[PDB]
Amino acid sequence: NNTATLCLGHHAVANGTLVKTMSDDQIEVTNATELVQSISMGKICNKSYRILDGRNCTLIDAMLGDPHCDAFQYESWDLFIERSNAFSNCYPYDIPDYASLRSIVASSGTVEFTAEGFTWTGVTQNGRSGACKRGSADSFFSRLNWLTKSGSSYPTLNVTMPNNKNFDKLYIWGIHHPSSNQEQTKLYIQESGRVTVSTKRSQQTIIPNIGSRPLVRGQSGRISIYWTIVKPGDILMINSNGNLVAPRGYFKLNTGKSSVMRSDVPIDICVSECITPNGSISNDKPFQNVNKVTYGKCPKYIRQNTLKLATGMRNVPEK
Amino acid sequence: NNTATLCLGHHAVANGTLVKTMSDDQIEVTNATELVQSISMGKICNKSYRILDGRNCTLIDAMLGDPHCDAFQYESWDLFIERSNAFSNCPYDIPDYASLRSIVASSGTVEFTAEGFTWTGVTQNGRSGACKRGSADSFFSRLNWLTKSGSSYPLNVTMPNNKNFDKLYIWGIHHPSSNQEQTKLYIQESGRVTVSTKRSQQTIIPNIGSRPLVRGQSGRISIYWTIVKPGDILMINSNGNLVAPRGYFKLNTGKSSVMRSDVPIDICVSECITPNGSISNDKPFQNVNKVTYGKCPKYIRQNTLKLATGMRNVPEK
Amino acid sequence: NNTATLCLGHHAVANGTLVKTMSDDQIEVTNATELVQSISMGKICNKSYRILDGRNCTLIDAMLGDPHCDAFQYESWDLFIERSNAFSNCYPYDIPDYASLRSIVASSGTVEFTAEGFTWTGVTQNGRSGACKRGSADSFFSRLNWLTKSGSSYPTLNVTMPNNKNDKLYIWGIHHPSSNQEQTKLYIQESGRVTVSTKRSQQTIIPNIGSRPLVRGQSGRISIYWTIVKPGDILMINSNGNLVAPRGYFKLNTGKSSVMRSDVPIDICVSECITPNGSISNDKPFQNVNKVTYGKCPKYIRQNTLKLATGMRNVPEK
Amino acid sequence: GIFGAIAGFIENGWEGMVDGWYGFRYQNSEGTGQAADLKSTQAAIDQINGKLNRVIERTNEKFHQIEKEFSEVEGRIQDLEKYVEDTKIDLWSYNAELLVALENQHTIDLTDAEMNKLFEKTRRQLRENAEDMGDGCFKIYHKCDNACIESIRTGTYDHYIYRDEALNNRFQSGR
Amino acid sequence: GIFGAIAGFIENGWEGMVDGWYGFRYQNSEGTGQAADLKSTQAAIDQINGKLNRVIERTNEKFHQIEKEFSEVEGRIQDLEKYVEDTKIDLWSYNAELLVALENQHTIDLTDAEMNKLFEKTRRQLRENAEDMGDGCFKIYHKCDNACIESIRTGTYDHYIYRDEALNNRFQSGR
Amino acid sequence: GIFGAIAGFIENGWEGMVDGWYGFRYQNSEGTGQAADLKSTQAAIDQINGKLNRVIERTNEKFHQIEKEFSEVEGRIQDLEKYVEDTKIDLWSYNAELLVALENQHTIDLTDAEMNKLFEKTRRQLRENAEDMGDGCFKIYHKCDNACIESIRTGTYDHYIYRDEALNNRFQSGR
Ligand SMILES: *[C@@H]1O[C@H](CO)[C@@H](O[C@@H]2O[C@H](CO)[C@@H](O[C@@H]3O[C@H](CO[C@H]4O[C@H](CO)[C@@H](O)[C@H](O)[C@@H]4O)[C@@H](O)[C@H](O[C@H]4O[C@H](CO)[C@@H](O)[C@H](O)[C@@H]4O)[C@@H]3O)[C@H](O)[C@H]2NC(C)=O)[C@H](O)[C@H]1NC(C)=O
Ligand SMILES: *[C@@H]1O[C@H](CO)[C@@H](O[C@@H]2O[C@H](CO)[C@@H](O[C@@H]3O[C@H](CO[C@H]4O[C@H](CO)[C@@H](O)[C@H](O)[C@@H]4O)[C@@H](O)[C@H](O[C@H]4O[C@H](CO)[C@@H](O)[C@H](O)[C@@H]4O)[C@@H]3O)[C@H](O)[C@H]2NC(C)=O)[C@H](O)[C@H]1NC(C)=O
Ligand SMILES: *[C@@H]1O[C@H](CO)[C@@H](O[C@@H]2O[C@H](CO)[C@@H](O[C@@H]3O[C@H](CO[C@H]4O[C@H](CO)[C@@H](O)[C@H](O)[C@@H]4O)[C@@H](O)[C@H](O[C@H]4O[C@H](CO)[C@@H](O)[C@H](O)[C@@H]4O)[C@@H]3O)[C@H](O)[C@H]2NC(C)=O)[C@H](O)[C@H]1NC(C)=O
Ligand SMILES: CC(=O)N[C@@H]1[C@@H](O)[C@H](O[C@@H]2O[C@H](CO)[C@H](O)[C@H](O[C@]3(C(=O)O)C[C@H](O)[C@@H](NC(C)=O)[C@H]([C@H](O)[C@H](O)CO)O3)[C@H]2O)[C@@H](CO)O[C@H]1O
Ligand SMILES: CC(=O)N[C@@H]1[C@@H](O)[C@H](O[C@@H]2O[C@H](CO)[C@H](O)[C@H](O[C@]3(C(=O)O)C[C@H](O)[C@@H](NC(C)=O)[C@H]([C@H](O)[C@H](O)CO)O3)[C@H]2O)[C@@H](CO)O[C@H]1O
Ligand SMILES: CC(=O)N[C@@H]1[C@@H](O)[C@H](O[C@@H]2O[C@H](CO)[C@H](O)[C@H](O[C@]3(C(=O)O)C[C@H](O)[C@@H](NC(C)=O)[C@H]([C@H](O)[C@H](O)CO)O3)[C@H]2O)[C@@H](CO)O[C@H]1O
Ligand SMILES: *[C@@H]1O[C@H](CO)[C@@H](O[C@@H]2O[C@H](CO)[C@@H](O[C@@H]3O[C@H](CO)[C@@H](O)[C@H](O)[C@@H]3O)[C@H](O)[C@H]2NC(C)=O)[C@H](O)[C@H]1NC(C)=O
Ligand SMILES: *[C@H]1O[C@H](CO)[C@@H](O[C@@H]2O[C@H](CO)[C@@H](O[C@@H]3O[C@H](CO)[C@@H](O)[C@H](O)[C@@H]3O)[C@H](O)[C@H]2NC(C)=O)[C@H](O)[C@H]1NC(C)=O
Ligand SMILES: *[C@@H]1O[C@H](CO)[C@@H](O[C@@H]2O[C@H](CO)[C@@H](O)[C@H](O)[C@H]2NC(C)=O)[C@H](O)[C@H]1NC(C)=O
Ligand SMILES: *[C@@H]1O[C@H](CO)[C@@H](O[C@@H]2O[C@H](CO)[C@@H](O)[C@H](O)[C@H]2NC(C)=O)[C@H](O)[C@H]1NC(C)=O
Ligand SMILES: *[C@@H]1O[C@H](CO)[C@@H](O[C@@H]2O[C@H](CO)[C@@H](O)[C@H](O)[C@H]2NC(C)=O)[C@H](O)[C@H]1NC(C)=O
Ligand SMILES: *[C@@H]1O[C@H](CO)[C@@H](O[C@@H]2O[C@H](CO)[C@@H](O)[C@H](O)[C@H]2NC(C)=O)[C@H](O)[C@H]1NC(C)=O
Ligand SMILES: *[C@@H]1O[C@H](CO)[C@@H](O)[C@H](O)[C@H]1NC(C)=O
Ligand SMILES: *[C@@H]1O[C@H](CO)[C@@H](O)[C@H](O)[C@H]1NC(C)=O
Repeated sequence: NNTATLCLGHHAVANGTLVKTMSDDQIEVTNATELVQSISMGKICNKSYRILDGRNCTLIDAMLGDPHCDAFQYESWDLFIERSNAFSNCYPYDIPDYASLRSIVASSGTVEFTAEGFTWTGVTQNGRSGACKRGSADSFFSRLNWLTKSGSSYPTLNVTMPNNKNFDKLYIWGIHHPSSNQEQTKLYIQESGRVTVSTKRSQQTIIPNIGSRPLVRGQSGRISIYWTIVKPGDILMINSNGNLVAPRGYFKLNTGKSSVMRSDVPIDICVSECITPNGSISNDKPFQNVNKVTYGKCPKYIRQNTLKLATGMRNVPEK
Repeated sequence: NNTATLCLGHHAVANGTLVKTMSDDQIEVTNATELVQSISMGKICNKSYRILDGRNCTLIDAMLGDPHCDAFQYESWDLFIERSNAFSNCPYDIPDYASLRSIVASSGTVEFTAEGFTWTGVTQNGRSGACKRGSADSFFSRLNWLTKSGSSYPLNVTMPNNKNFDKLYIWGIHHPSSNQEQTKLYIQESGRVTVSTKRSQQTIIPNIGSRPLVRGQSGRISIYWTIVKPGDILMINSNGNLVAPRGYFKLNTGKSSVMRSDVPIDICVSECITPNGSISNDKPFQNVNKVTYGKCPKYIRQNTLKLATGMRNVPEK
Repeated sequence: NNTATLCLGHHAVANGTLVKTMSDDQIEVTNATELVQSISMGKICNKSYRILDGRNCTLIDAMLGDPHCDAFQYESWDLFIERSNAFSNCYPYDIPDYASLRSIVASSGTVEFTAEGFTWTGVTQNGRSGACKRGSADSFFSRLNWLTKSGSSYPTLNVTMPNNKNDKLYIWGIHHPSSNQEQTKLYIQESGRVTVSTKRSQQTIIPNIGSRPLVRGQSGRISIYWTIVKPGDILMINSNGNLVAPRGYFKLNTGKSSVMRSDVPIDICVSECITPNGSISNDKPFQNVNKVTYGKCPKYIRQNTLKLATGMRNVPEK
Repeated sequence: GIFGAIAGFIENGWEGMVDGWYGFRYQNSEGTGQAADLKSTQAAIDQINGKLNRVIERTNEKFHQIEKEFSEVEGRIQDLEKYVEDTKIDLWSYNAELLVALENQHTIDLTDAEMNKLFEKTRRQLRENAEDMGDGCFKIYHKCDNACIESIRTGTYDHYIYRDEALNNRFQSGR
Repeated sequence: GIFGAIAGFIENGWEGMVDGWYGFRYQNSEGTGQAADLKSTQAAIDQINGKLNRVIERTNEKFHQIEKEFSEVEGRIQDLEKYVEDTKIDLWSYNAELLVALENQHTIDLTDAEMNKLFEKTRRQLRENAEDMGDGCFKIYHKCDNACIESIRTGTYDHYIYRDEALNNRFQSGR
Repeated sequence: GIFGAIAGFIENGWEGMVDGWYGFRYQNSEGTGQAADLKSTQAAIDQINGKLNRVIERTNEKFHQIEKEFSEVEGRIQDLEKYVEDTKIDLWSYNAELLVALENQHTIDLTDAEMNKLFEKTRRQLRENAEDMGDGCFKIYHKCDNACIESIRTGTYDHYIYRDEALNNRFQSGR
């Protein structure tokens, strides 16, 4: 013609997608992306972080030196996986404030043990039990030393151990609760024992309590476990006139990125930087709805399963 | 005319209201709505949720079996209302009282199941003038005060958990006032209580000594609990001072809680409860109280927030 | 001409500044302001709030009455500064739940003490130690009264003390001796006990005999416990040995008071916010100096810089 | 606001418009008249309705929580319980304040936008046959009866039909 | 959106433009044609790329934390542990909901703005030589071949060159 | 910006304008001149001032809280205290980031808006008598002295007085 028409416009697609704005509950855009990670990998990836399968062993069992946990003696981890099936198989015990010790040890990322030359004069050492079998014979926790009367004497034990290193030492010890007054006088001389574990700045005294408990693995007696952190320059002192379950050395505390997690999911050769009880997940999204329990470089856990971020204009097709 | 005029415009109102934007501290719009609930109903509504007025009774007293709390014996709740007038009337302490209270509050019941504990060689049902039931000396209904029978006090009693749920066992130890009283009530000069399961244990030693008179008594009883898991067994060992359990409480997982308030219960319906009473539900935020139960608005500091629900209001010169 | 040309425009500045929006990572505007305080004042300002320099003393020691802390005897504070080179110089002790009592005292905001006429019949008072020197002579915590056998007796102490005021905090303890020989020598009975009670609560502590590492030449230890007596209630103390007795009470205040750990000096200036690094300016909404703050403080955040645009986009010539 | 229609080139609102939020007044060969525009009114109302529900999930049931009032001095644990609750309340307080500012800014801008859109819509139909008076008003250079006004606000107006009449009236002048 | 271009005066999108996000279609003395505008397209993409990275800093390494699942019931401490975690999750969940509503609103508005910006740019070039058909289309009152149209797209079009021709074609009419 | 004025159809800023934020430059029979527009300048600044006080309340007074630094390893309670602070700092860190981006966006957008509004205000006054050049400049088709330009800047310019003169000058042409 003698004229011309020039039209302006924009693109559109066939596979539109609905998003949420401030103006509209649902509106069609050309493209959008998912902001919430919903699927896990079904497995835990062991590249990126040092992952340790606890298998039949809890973390505490592993550090105490329960016979069926022997393989863990020299183990270290970024993340320790505890399984439901885990069981204890040594002398029956309890730890007052069990969760804290589990937490402290978990953070330290190791159960490596350093033996020390303690002198226990006038007593017999290495007490064993049928409730704790190492392969064939009666045994006991490998990191503890059950002390009993030698001859017909249990002298008041007064032992010392100085911390001349530049790190904190963690000492694990315990006390034995016998089942009867007859048992209390047979293994130790005195009718009533006690253990006082002290430093220059702290102290704990535990009194044993005689009496029958439910039979566990043959025995009705019990041991209660306690801990002590000795600072560099300080000095561990143990005082006991009976019932002491002595330490054989110390654990080195480490300021680290280590932790512990409960999961029944398999461990596999794989790469991911984020771990949940359901398995490893992807990092690429800002949010996830898999699990509130996470370890590593993880997206933020939120209630919602899907969130769509628009990456294009409104999609307006032919009418 | 040979031409025409057409003007565009928008509406205005006479009853304009001021709101806050990102651009202005105060600007007039045609309409706004309150987003913060600040008015309470002044009462706790009996409907929607199951409300238990504690009246003269604390939750703890009601589960222990303090005589003046007998009416609560069989009660359950969604929310238990503790009044500030509430008093004890049976003298005890509970280490970690707040926890036990929490555990019971959450469980939502003080319904008790009696079990056949056998206590050979001791006399049962210890009573006290500090704890009157009706007219005569009595004691917490859920606890059993054991003493010397004849001239001796032997105790090694078991009770398995064959059920498919956790059992909560409330027990105690008696702290006498003088060495003279210890031996008179329980031959041994020094007693103990060892309550254990396959997985845990607690031993308590009675502390002898004079305390201030409460309801004519200088002695005390300290209270403790033990949870027994399905398949596990409860064991109680003692050579004196034991305040024995009479059975167990069933641990529930529910919506149940407890709340302190002096506001009256009334015939009414709401879905959210505060110590100030029930509050309306329609608003996102609320300034009545940080303590809430039910389907509640979020508690915030500010008492008023105005959401614009219309355009800028521009009246004439 | 016979025509005119009228052009519209906006201003621009020579040196503009970069900010972030929702649209751009970096965009030049005419003017912006910092929203994160990252610089501190290097010292703690003595003004606005009331600052008490702890010097050689921990709060706990200032309240127990450690001899080298006698200067704190009548003191109150808005903020108590604990220095890292503070030390104890009295009898070796431990407080189970040290952290909580430190918090309680700190919040009350005073170590001011009120003497009460406790009668201790049959025992000798004012027990002293070489571990706790008052300048020159053997001494003991001023707020604590160490009781021992008189002549050849230690009768079961049964003392009372009503609270007729409209909460008193009592500090007391038990002494753990080093040997059995020492235990009997000081408090006849071979086994001691301290029962501190009221109408609503009670505590009993049994002493534990044994050697402990020498501290200022002593192997015994004191353990310190506290009790809160309500108005109308009554403190009772029963003991047949080993009691480290209270001398009176501390008044408990609901206060704006706290305690802070810092080694930064105290100086003459004015500020309304204190951190371990010293005082900070107040004018910004956020801050990156320290998560530990006291007073009128900007919210602590991870980022060290945030720029709020206060002008239009800056569009320079060509 | 940003478009400068409301409290801008349109000098004020009409108190006598109760049919809708946006609309028309006109003077022609049949007198004066008023009519609301419903699409604009609805366009805005649909964005204001349930505005808050697009951001805040329907309030949720909470039951046993923590203790928030205390009648005893305790130390460590109570400090923590108080701090946790204080932390929470301040964050939600921030949220509530920010949300209200955002949404209100949105409301003001979108309502101003609707007015401006309607103006442009009306303008684009009139083409050369009319003149923006700057008042939010249009000078229409041809006889336009009520049906012809209806033609404009229904969007069925044909400018070609009136173009020659419009040119004649427009270019009457010049000296 | 707020500018009323996309799904406004521009009737719909062109599914047959795979070339870019915005552009032109035309009929002239050489037939019909289509071309994309790369500056507009790029301006939109640049604002939409890395959009979330401007607000939420890249995911952070976190190690040992608190326990969030429990076997035994414990009371006070466990109450607190749950409340802390419950509080954190409700607040992040709110941040996420708000952020998506916010960024999406921004994305609709800026893409709508780029369409309007390109129309306006083209309108300001053509001056008196063209007519806004209300369609998103321009009636150009002169012979404009492909080179002439490209000059509009490049922004090198000189309206003076065509003014005289445009005035003739435009004012052919009057009754 | 979304209006395409600043760094859009207006090519660049004026460093030599120090009296205000938005304004005018002109050429006429009395030479060239510059003047600020104070009403536009004020409208921008009023929105920018106190911007932050609308969202963030005056800094909170806080006293005794929780311990945030630890010398000993304790396990469970320390884990909790640490986690709570971690959670708080991260949520505020997010708030701060979002707020800065949100408000900066608002600033860029409202300053751009004011430039456009002043342009539009001026265009509507000039009616048929002027020509939008796309430079952000108007070509006025009549003799317009400093008193005449002044009248545009105040908003008293009567276009009917120059209309005839403007039609003569404009329509001088035709092929
Ligand atoms: C205080 O009260 C408690 C609770 O009643 C008593 O503890 C019980 O003591 C009895 C007697 O010793 C225990 O009974 C014994 O259990 C042993 C282990 O058996 C368990 O495992 C097997 C499977 O291998 C199951 O069949 C069984 O149910 C148990 O779970 C057995 O070694 C014993 O059986 C053997 O003994 C007889 C002779 O006695 C031999 O001929 C055989 O070799 C036979 O196999 C016996 O059954 C009981 O387990 C304890 N219960 C609890 C809960 O601890 C305390 O003894 C009591 N204390 C006092 C009075 O001081
Ligand atoms: C260690 O030290 C404490 C403190 O001194 C002793 O405990 C006190 O013991 C005395 C008696 O031994 C108690 O006094 C008795 O208790 C009642 C006091 O009640 C108060 O409140 C009531 C309200 O109901 C008021 O009416 C009253 O005025 C009091 O303020 C009295 O009712 C008792 O009177 C009865 O007993 C007397 C004989 O004593 C009879 O003749 C009367 O008829 C009457 O029935 C009496 O006064 C005192 O309350 C105890 N105080 C506390 C705090 O416990 C310990 O005994 C002591 N322990 C030792 C040495 O081992
Ligand atoms: C249980 O076991 C512990 C540990 O063995 C015993 O406690 C130790 O007891 C000894 C002797 O009583 C203490 O002796 C002290 O050590 C001195 C060494 O020099 C210095 O040591 C430290 C560190 O450098 C300094 O801080 C301190 O001031 C000393 O100056 C000795 O020299 C001292 O004892 C005396 O010896 C000299 C002769 O060599 C005499 O001339 C002096 O009179 C002097 O007093 C000094 O007091 C040792 O410190 C204790 N160790 C700890 C860790 O406390 C318990 O006695 C034991 N308990 C029992 C068996 O019940
Ligand atoms: C059916 C019957 O009457 N059988 C008895 C049987 O009781 C007894 O076995 C011993 O019983 C005592 C209880 O008084 C202990 O249970 C012994 O347990 C062992 C163990 O753990 O296996 C032996 C072990 O050498 C002991 N170790 C040490 C360091 O002392 C421990 C230890 O004392 C306890 O665990 C402390 O609680 O106990 C158990 O052998 C047999 C043989 O004596 O005699 C039958 O008549
Ligand atoms: C003024 C005067 O002379 N009064 C005495 C009066 O003390 C005494 O009453 C008895 O006093 C003893 C103290 O030795 C107890 O307080 C007794 O109290 C009861 C109680 O609590 O009611 C009686 C009850 O039967 C007891 N129950 C059991 C299971 O033993 C308890 C119990 O022993 C304590 O509570 C343990 O702490 O004590 C009270 O009867 C009377 C009667 O002897 O003589 C007056 O002359
Ligand atoms: C060479 C030599 O060994 N000479 C001894 C010398 O050891 C001894 O000194 C005393 O040793 C005992 C140990 O049983 C105490 O440690 C004494 O310490 C004091 C102290 O300074 O703290 C003395 C003080 O007067 C005591 N105060 C009270 C109220 O009893 C305390 C207190 O009893 C203990 O701390 C309790 O744990 O102990 C210390 O003097 C002297 C004793 O005269 O004898 C030499 O022959
Ligand atoms: C619409 O946009 C989405 C994204 O919002 C597009 O899908 C995604 O595209 C991204 C970026 O192009 C892909 O990321 C990839 O990252 C890896 C690095 O690990 C790199 O190697 C690849 O080259 C790529 O950049 C991502 O795979 C993809 N995501 C999904 C879930 O498919 C989508 O293609 C767009 N569609 C259209 C029609 O534009
Ligand atoms: C502008 O101000 C308010 C808020 O925008 C308007 O009042 C509210 O309008 C809602 C509409 O959703 C009404 O809700 C009603 O609820 C009842 C049940 O209680 C139901 O029967 C109705 O069908 C309706 O859904 C309600 O009247 C009211 N809500 C309030 C006050 O909280 C008001 O109408 C507006 N004013 C003007 C002049 O437009
Ligand atoms: C963990 O313990 C279980 C059960 O004690 C082990 O399973 C046993 O495997 C051995 C063969 O080596 C046999 O004694 C039995 O056939 C199995 N017992 C049962 C009950 O299944 C298992 O091997 C252990 N797992 C690890 C990783 O050491
Ligand atoms: C709760 O306790 C109150 C106060 O102790 C009881 O009210 C008293 O009731 C008696 C009747 O036995 C009246 O003679 C008194 O006048 C009341 N005392 C006071 C101080 O007012 C009330 O019985 C208890 N509540 C319930 C629900 O049983
Ligand atoms: C750029 O902006 C800053 C911050 O708004 C200006 O400094 C402020 O100026 C106001 C206006 O009088 C003062 O009241 C404040 O004291 C200042 N604010 C702060 C936070 O200190 C600054 O003057 C501006 N700079 C330029 C070059 O225009
Ligand atoms: C804090 O303790 C230090 C060291 O214990 C005290 O410094 C000593 O003071 C005396 C005089 O009072 C001097 O003779 C010493 O030389 C100082 N010793 C050292 C190592 O410097 C100091 O007095 C105490 N601080 C306060 C404020 O009392
Ligand atoms: C939409 O369809 C195209 C063409 O088949 C495809 O490449 C693209 O990935 C789809 N968009 C999605 C999956 O978001
Ligand atoms: C006047 O104002 C309010 C807006 O706040 C409106 O809801 C109401 O309907 C109006 N008229 C009244 C209350 O009569």
